[PDB]
Amino acid sequence: SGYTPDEKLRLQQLRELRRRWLKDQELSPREPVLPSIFAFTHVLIPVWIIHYYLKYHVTTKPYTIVEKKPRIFPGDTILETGEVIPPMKEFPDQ
Amino acid sequence: DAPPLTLEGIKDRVLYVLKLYDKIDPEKLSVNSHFMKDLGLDSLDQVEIIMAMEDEFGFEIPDIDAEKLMCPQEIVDYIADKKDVYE
Amino acid sequence: AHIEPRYRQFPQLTRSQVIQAEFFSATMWFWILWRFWHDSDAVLGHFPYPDPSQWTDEELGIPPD
Amino acid sequence: MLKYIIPTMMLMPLTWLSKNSMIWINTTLHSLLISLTSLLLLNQFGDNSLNFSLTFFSDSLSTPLLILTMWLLPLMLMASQHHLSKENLARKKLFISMLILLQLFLIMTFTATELIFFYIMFEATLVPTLIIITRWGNQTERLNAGLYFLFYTLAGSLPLLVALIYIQNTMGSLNFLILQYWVQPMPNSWSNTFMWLACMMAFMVKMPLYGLHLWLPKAHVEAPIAGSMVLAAILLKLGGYGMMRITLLLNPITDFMAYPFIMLSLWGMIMTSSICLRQTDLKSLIAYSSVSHMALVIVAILIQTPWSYMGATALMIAHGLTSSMLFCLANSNYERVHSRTMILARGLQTLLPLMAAWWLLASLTNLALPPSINLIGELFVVMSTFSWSNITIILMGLNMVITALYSLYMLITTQRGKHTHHINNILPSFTRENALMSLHMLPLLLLSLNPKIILGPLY
Amino acid sequence: HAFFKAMLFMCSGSIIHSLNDEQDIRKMGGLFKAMPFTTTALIIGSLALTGMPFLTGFYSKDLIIESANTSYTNAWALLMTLVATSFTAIYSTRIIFFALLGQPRFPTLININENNPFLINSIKRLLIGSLFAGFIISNNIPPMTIPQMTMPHYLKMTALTVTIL
Amino acid sequence: SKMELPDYKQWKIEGTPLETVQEKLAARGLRDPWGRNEAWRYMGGFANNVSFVGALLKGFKWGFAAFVVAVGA
Amino acid sequence: GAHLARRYLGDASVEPEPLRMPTFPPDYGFPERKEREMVATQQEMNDAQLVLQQRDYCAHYLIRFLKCKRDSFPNFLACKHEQHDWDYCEHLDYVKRMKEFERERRLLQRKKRREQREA
Amino acid sequence: FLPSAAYLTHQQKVLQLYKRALRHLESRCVHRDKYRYFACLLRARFDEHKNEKDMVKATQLLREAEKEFWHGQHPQPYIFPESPGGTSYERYECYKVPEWCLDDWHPSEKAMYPDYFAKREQWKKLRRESWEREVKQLQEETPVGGPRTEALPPARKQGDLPPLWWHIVTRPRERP
Amino acid sequence: SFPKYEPSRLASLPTTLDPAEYDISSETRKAQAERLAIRSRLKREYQLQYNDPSRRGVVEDPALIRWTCARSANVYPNFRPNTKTSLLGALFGIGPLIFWYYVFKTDRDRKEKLIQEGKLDRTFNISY
Repeated sequence: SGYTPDEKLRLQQLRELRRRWLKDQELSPREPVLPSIFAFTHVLIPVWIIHYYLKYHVTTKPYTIVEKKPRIFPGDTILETGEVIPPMKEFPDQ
Repeated sequence: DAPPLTLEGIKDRVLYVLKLYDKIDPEKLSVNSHFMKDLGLDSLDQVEIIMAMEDEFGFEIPDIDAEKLMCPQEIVDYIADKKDVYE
Repeated sequence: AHIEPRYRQFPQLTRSQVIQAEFFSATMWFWILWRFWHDSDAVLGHFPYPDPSQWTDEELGIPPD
Repeated sequence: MLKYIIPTMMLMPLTWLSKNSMIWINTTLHSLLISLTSLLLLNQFGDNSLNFSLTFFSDSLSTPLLILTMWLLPLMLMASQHHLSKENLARKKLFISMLILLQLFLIMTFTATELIFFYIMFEATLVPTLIIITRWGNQTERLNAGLYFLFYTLAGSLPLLVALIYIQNTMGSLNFLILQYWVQPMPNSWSNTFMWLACMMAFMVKMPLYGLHLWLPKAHVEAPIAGSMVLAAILLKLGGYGMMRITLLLNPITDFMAYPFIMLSLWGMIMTSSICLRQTDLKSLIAYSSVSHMALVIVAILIQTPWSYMGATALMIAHGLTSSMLFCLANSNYERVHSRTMILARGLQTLLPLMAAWWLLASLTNLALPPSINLIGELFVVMSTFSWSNITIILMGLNMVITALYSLYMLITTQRGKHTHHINNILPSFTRENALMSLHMLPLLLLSLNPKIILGPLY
Repeated sequence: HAFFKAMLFMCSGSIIHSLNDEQDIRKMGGLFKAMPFTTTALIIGSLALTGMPFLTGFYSKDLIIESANTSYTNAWALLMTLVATSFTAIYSTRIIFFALLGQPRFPTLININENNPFLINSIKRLLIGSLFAGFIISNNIPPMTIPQMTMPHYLKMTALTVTIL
Repeated sequence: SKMELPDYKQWKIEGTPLETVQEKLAARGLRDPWGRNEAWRYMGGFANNVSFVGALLKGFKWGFAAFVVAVGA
Repeated sequence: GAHLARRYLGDASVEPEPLRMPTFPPDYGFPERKEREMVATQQEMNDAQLVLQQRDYCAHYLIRFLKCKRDSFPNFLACKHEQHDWDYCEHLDYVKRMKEFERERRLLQRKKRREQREA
Repeated sequence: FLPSAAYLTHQQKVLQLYKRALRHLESRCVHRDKYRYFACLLRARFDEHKNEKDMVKATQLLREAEKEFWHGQHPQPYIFPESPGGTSYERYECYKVPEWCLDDWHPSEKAMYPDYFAKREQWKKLRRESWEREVKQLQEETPVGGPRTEALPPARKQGDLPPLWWHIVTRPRERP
Repeated sequence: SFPKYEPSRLASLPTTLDPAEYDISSETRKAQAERLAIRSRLKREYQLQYNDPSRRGVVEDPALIRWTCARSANVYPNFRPNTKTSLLGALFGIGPLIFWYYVFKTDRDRKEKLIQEGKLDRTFNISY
């Protein structure tokens, strides 16, 4: 139980044609085919354009970008005009 | 992922792992010598041999093709058809 | 240059990859030790978790009879 | 507007008095210059519509659809070769001039003040389309398709004429403004029920709704590409346009008498998206996609929210563009392999390689791509119908799931997995095909940028 | 979790591409000392799983089970999270034992190769982010909740107890 | 090219799980397994492959000392 | 715990059911003891942008920690002992809540069993 | 259900059951040597009654063997990564372009690759040279009116290639 | 040693435990012989019309065409409206439609009654 000689022979001639086809498929004719600027652009030019975009046009838009305020303390004064807050009271029972 | 394959290297590997399996003889074990007709070992251990080649080379061979290997040269034929082992 | 595949044998290595591997295992274990000893003692209870609150009857007050 | 009508008249003898192998460039160039002058229309502002030459006026219900017609004409004029290049000179010129006359009656329909003028130009839109599909259908049931087509559209749209004449001689004239500014609310006796049911039933035929829908898919799949695109996009969105106009009367009864069409429309939407999940014949899926979208449009017009009307006109324009394009891709695949079935032409990722980009882009615009105009329309329809009732959103979302499912099935079955490797006649894709892909998917993305042009007059 | 499993998948798929598309647990047996950079990587991932005390993997899972254990929960949910912590310990132990610390089952003609500057850069910098950067994150978070921090016995020890068992 | 192929008469089983399992199978009464295909799996650069705790032991062999250095520092 | 086990296994009486905690009246086992300092200065509390469910007791310690954590940011492990003190104060706050629950528990226990024994 | 034979014999069926049970015991059993032990135990079970020729008792044992296989099979069998269902299973079927094409190129891009297209021209001439007479006569002379098999005979007669070889010789590399 | 593996509408019965592949009769092997003859002749004409170098179009598969004409438009002849066909038709068409009609009348009447109360939560409900 195995091969029959027709299958053996037909197999062999297909082995030979597969040989020649695949060996033809590897071409090398010794000529197969024949016919910080980055940091500058990517951290200055969109930066320049967007900061040109973020003062003028977008601040002429009135309810544009809004900050959430820094959180003052009783031991803080204010940079803006300069006016102080009385400090936090007695500590005890620690 | 770069395995290189060639004819006589894989003929060496098939012949080597048939030589390593014990209950055959290493004396009369030709490149084209049969399995059932001359070595005399039966069908079941022949399919264990086919299991060894599958477990070595990383692809199952089917039961439609498992009937008809019968000698190491035809095994190298079918594996070279599988991986397209020519230049 | 580069390595070669060998057959049924243990393949050789460069010393660089094994010194980086041992170096990174050592930096892990050194981190977990210096983080465990020098500061905390973190997995423990961090506080004397007390008993039931005082175990004192009528301190906090129970005025039935 | 009359400066937009009269060069379409003069464009008709162009093809007649141009010699052979010279007609093509002339018709293309001149209809594109008409498309520029068409886009020059957009003067509309604020308070009123722009009304002149007393028969004519433009809303923003009419401006974007009119620009859609006067831009979809030259695209189609280019689109319909390679299947009649080998036909004769006489039938070639007759085909082209028939399309031009079809455009003329379309624009006459879209700028109709008087609704009798609207109905005349409505069936004038009908009559050449039959001749186109029946003479160049290139299949064997096209005859029966045209016959079903004309009898459905006429016999539905016939008593609409009688109802409009009754309006004409019980109230006064049929200027749309004097239909407005004068409309008395009509009570709920039975004659008012029949009059509403007459007008709405005529346009239910035209859209179609679910119960009258086999009108369409035979007429789509047995038509040339020109008749198929004009049919789908311009005719169904014309039916929607006409309903948006005529719904301004009979307001205080359509709440009472417009329930059951909502139920028929939604259940037909789910059944239509399910029937286009399992068919063969790739051409038919886009027809049933069109029926799904138009059922959603009908829900949008039966509810009466400005959100609903803005979503309605956006859904109209977007699906006109999308379904017209995807018809053109179906025609390109059928001219590659003369099959019309689906599963024969598998593969096609490898070969025709950047055809895959346009299948992807068209199918995602069908998917409701997340900034697309299709998504904007479907979203505002879903919002308005949720305000109509809090329970309708199951059918809407189930529509969304099945719509995505058949879109993806069309993508990964026709054009995914394996070339069937017994084919060997498919060429690389021509430049004309990629030109038509570009001419479809530039205006949809430009409208995706700034869409506030094309939303409804309830802005 | 993001740093964690990015590092783990990248290491494992590196091993897969190194060993011939097999990707399965069987026929993948012996890999420790087959260069141990990736085996170091994989076991650092699997010890950052379940939160060895106290590392990048500690903070998230252990503060989760603490704050979940000390709240008005559902009395089935906390038990489920506890048992699944035990289960994630045991399959992470299984992936260690079968992948890296077994007697070698994998087919011959072996092409174990990791002389790559790219992959040692990537694995290098992700274990860097998986040893320190969890503490860099967790240290100076803006505290946007109220910590419980007063646990009984066998409720802060329960994390390490469950992972060890 | 070539492979140079470390050949037979070298495996020679001796690896204690395969030897003891051939003992157990001999006590069963077959005495004929496959055999020596896996001596490369059980000897060489393998074979006192580490047990489970050892890869987690692999820290302190160069880490306890640096810890004591940072303690004394 | 075991109180949870008793509340689900034994009687449902002696464990007071939670989140309805004051059932016994106040100043009843107190008599004349309440100060409740609360020196967070509510105006400065609301002018600070602390979250709801953080406007709590010991919040002055939190304000101290936010002051030092703002003022010394790239110092990576400077601010320890203030947040440690806030932890300790909230530990005492949890202790006070535990004292409340067990006060209510022992009141319910001893009161209701004295009452339902002699009645 | 197979090309040459109309059906599979019983010895073939017993053999396929053997290979399936052995494969699933591989998938069941880690560490590979206790696998080797259990595999020889299984081979012993097939040695227990190997030398009997009661064909009806043989197929009785085969039915009980199918039952005992299905009782203890493994859920996810360890299948190789080129098998059906495997991890790849024609992974690069993406990159498998057929070879009837490649000739719908442009003559500039054809002139970029001279020698392969010259040798392809002589391949195509080899195809059209001996397509009609030898191949068609061997397929309309030596088969019966009903062919009754599918293995085609080689061109043992005189000369050129065995019949109908184009899409079988010219299949791609399976790893490009 | 097994519960003998009942099939279902989905759990297909594999070729091992049929047990119809055991009591092989004469017409079984005759059927397999003729079935191989059919597959042989079809692959023979396929490989003849598949390896032709003069072949330009598709191989023009008749059975797919036949099935397309079957599933598409040969549904309607033949058809007679029977008891089964008509009853299943009036169920699958009118049933869910009248169901959705009832649920929409329910929700709309609830909404109209609740806003006729005066207490709808229209605190601000602008985009209607």
